[PDB]
This record gives sequence, C-alpha cells and structure tokens, in this order.
Amino acid sequence: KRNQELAEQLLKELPHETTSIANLVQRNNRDLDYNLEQLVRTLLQMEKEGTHVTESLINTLMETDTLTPKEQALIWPAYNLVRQMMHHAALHH
Amino acid sequence: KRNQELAEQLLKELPHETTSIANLVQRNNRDLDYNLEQLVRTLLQMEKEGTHVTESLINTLMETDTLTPKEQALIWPAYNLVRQMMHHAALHH
Amino acid sequence: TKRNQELAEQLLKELPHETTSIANLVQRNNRDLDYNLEQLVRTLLQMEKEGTHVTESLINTLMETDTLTPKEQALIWPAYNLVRQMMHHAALH
Amino acid sequence: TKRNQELAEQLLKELPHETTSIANLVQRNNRDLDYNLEQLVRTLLQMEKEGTHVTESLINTLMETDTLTPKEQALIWPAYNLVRQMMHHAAL
Amino acid sequence: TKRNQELAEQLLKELPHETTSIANLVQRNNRDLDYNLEQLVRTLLQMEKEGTHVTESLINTLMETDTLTPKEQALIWPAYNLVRQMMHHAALH
Amino acid sequence: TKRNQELAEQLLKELPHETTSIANLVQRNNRDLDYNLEQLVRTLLQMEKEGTHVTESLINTLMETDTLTPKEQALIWPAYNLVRQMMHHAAL
Repeated sequence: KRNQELAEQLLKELPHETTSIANLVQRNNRDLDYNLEQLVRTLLQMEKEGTHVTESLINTLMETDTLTPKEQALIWPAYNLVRQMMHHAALHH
Repeated sequence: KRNQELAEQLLKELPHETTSIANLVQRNNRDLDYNLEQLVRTLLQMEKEGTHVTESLINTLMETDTLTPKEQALIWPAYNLVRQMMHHAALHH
Repeated sequence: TKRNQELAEQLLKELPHETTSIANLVQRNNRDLDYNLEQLVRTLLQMEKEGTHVTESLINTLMETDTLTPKEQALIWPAYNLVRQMMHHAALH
Repeated sequence: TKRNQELAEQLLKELPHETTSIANLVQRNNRDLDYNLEQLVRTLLQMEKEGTHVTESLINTLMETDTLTPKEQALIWPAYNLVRQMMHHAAL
Repeated sequence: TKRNQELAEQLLKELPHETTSIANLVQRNNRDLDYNLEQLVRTLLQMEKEGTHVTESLINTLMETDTLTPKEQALIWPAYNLVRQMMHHAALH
Repeated sequence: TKRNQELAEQLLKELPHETTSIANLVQRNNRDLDYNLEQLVRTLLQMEKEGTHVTESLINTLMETDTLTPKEQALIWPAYNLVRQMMHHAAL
C-alpha cells in the first residue's frame, strides 16, 4: 500500500540519522562528563561545609548505598579530580 | 587548613552550577526526545523493510523482552508518532 | 503580470524560517509528552508529600484496577523514574 | 518517614512553572494554528510565484473542490488575507 | 619605556582564548577517562568476539583474583554498561 | 551463541579510531605542554604590562628563587623565547 516507500521517504525527512556506534560513544562520554561534574560539585559542596574529602569518606559513602550505580561507577574519578583541584588551588602562582 | 575556603573558591570557578530541579526536567525532556526519535527511526526502519507497524506488532515486541525498560516506557508514544507521520505522508497537498 | 511573480518570489525569501511539517509534528509531540509527564510528576510528588510513599508496588496497584487513565498509564513509568531521581537529588543538596 | 514528605514538599516548590490545563490547551492550539497558517501562506505565495494569481475566486474554487484538507479550509481565508496584505506591503 | 607596557597590553588582547586552569583540568581528565573507557570497551568486545560472553558474573570474577589492574577496575562497570548498550543496539539495526 | 560473537566482531569494526597507547601518551603530553606554555606566556606578558620588563636576568632570578613550580621551570625558557618573538613581532 506504498507503506514501504512512505517509510523510506519519512526516514530521509527525519532530522537526525540513526545513531552510529561512534555517536553512541560520544553521547556516552557527554553523559559521563555531565555526571562526573555533578559528583565533583557534590564532593566540593561537602568540603565547603567542613566534611574533608578523603579515601575513607568515599569508602563510607560506597558502603552506605547513598549513591546510584552510575554515581558509584564515577565516585573514584570524581575523588581523583577533586584532589587534583584542591592541590592546584593550594599552590601560589 | 583553608580547605573550606579552597572548596568555596573552586565552586565559583566551576563551569556549570549544581543542576536545578528545572534543569533536571529540561535534561530529562532532551533524553526522552532523543530516545523517542531513535525508537521512531527503528519502527520506520521496520515499516521500510515491509514489517507494517500496528498495535499488535507493538504488543508482540513488548511480550518478547526485545526492548530496554526506557524503550518500553516510550514505545507507545513512538507508535502514536509513527502513525501520525505515516498518515501525514499519505495525504496529497 | 510577471510583477506579481517577482513580488511572490521576494516575499518567499523574506518569510520566517519554517520547520518542515514532519520536524514540527515531532516537536509538537515532544511538547505534549513533556507537558503530560510534568503533570504526572506533580501528581506523584503530591502523593509523596501527603505521606503515600511512591514505590514500584504503588504504581503497579494504581495500574491494576484502572485507577490511572490510559493517557496516564502511557507515561507513568517515566514519571516514576523522574520522581525517584528528584527525591535522590533532593536528599543530596 | 517525615523526611520523604518534606523532600516532596520542597520539590513541589522547585518544579518549573506549569500552565493550567485549559490555558495549555489554548497555547497549544495557538501554536498549531500559527504553524498551519504560515504553511498555507507559503503554499499560496508558491502559487503566485508559479503564475497562479491569488484571488478570492481561486480560494472559492480550491474550497468548492475537496482540494484542501479540513485543517486547511479552517485557515484558508486568514492565509488569503495575510497573502494580500504581504503582496500590497511588497514594493509600496 | 611605557612602549613595552602598551605592546604587552595589545599582545594580551590578541592571545588565543584560554580555558581557565580548573576548566582545563576537567577537560583533560574527561579526555583521559574517555580514552581509558574506550580501551576497556574494546578489550571486553574482544572477549565477546572470541566467545567469552560478557556478563555481570564474568566482570565479578575478573575483579576477584585481581585479573584487572586497579585503573581497569576504576572504569570496568561503565565499560560493561556501554558494551551491553552496544550489543543491544547492534541486535536492532 | 554465534550471533553474540558476530555482533561483537561487527561492533569492533564500527568503533571510533583509537590512537595506540604510546601515540596517545605523546599527544596527551603535547596538549598539556601547549596549555602550560600558553599560561606561562600570558603570565610573562601580564608582568610586561605591569612594568616588569621580561629579560634573561628576570627569568634567571625567577629560577634561582623557588618562585616557579617544576612544571613552570621545565617551560620557562620556551615561554621567554616566544614572549620575546611576540614583543618583536608587535609594532614592526
């Protein structure tokens, strides 16, 4: 009933093509980068409030089921980056 | 050890602020819009290949555990939109 | 006269940018889904506020015995997932 | 827990502004009318460009035949009026 | 002379846009995580290709008895999740 | 299942281009050197603007005191050379 040609025509008119594997990786990188920046901000909010961010704090946050699986996947990279940022801010010039 | 002031300063230097509730909704809308467009494309790929997209096809795709939970959440809105698009493409002028 | 044709040709260049018909059908469908999702999210948070904890089993019971409309049932899981994210986000911060 | 209730109460204040259901039905209908009007205006100007002069009689003939969809027939006169305004506005 | 100062002031306006130090630390950390994640994803797909099906229990066993490096263990779950998405995406399409 | 293996084999061909580990260590080190060089160049020009003329003797004094980090000391001469080129290039 011309249904196949209609579909073929709609597919050309659709804004974005079907996502490549390369585009799935890029999209997943952006999502990890977004979630990592929120975790970094959460950990620095704790540091600002007077809860010092240490390996032991991260271990206790992990033991306590506080964090989503996506957060638990990124909590160590967030920890590493927070430490780098705290050390960078410490040095003069 | 000036750790709180360091954290307070880093938080001002961070590109994006902590995400509002409004921004969580906007971000969730963009993710639903992205996943809906991919589902619409998958269903139209089926229509192009000669698998007619009907309420019964969607029921069978749902019975068979083929789709992720996020896909199952959007398969009916994708179905509705595919039907609208197929009907819009059918009419002359 | 060909004056009329040139006037029309000039007006066609000056017309505001127009989304294609299919692209506008998608955008319009996204806005409608986003609006209906935000109402459901509000309804579920109203339940939580009043002391009815929003859980997978509450959603199952509301769906059994037809307490939700078919339009609600279409979006109830995305609404549920977003409410859970929001309750977790509020618990931090 | 009382914590869950207060969290929900706080989230309800933080939720983006929501148009009431009736107000949103109007707004949505305005957007759709504006979109369909601008398509019809473009279609009528495409005809003018191709050498079909856009007149009251052309609109009557398009209506008397089922050449237009119901949605188009609803907006064809406002599209006609606007096309005439635009043709008059052009090259004053 | 104040010639030297004005020359410097002019050069400072002409210098390419510079990301702030903290923003560059984030960007650099994202690139490193993205690179290491893509290597792990490749390693896991190589296993799948060779006939070792990539499952939650395989990841658990590789993590127990220290078969993965600490740097691998840091990203193994995000790699796992992405491999699962990619295998599901390839099954459609 | 043989299906899983072929899917993986196909995904491996579709994966974005990956620099080898050694090549990526070089590229990453180049980006970091380029970034830290441009910061030092900016710092030296900020000094020139403020009235501290940038000379070989100033760089020697900055080095002889532990005023610079190890990363800065590694790049201070290339930053100096580039600042001198830029000051000479400006107002030829």
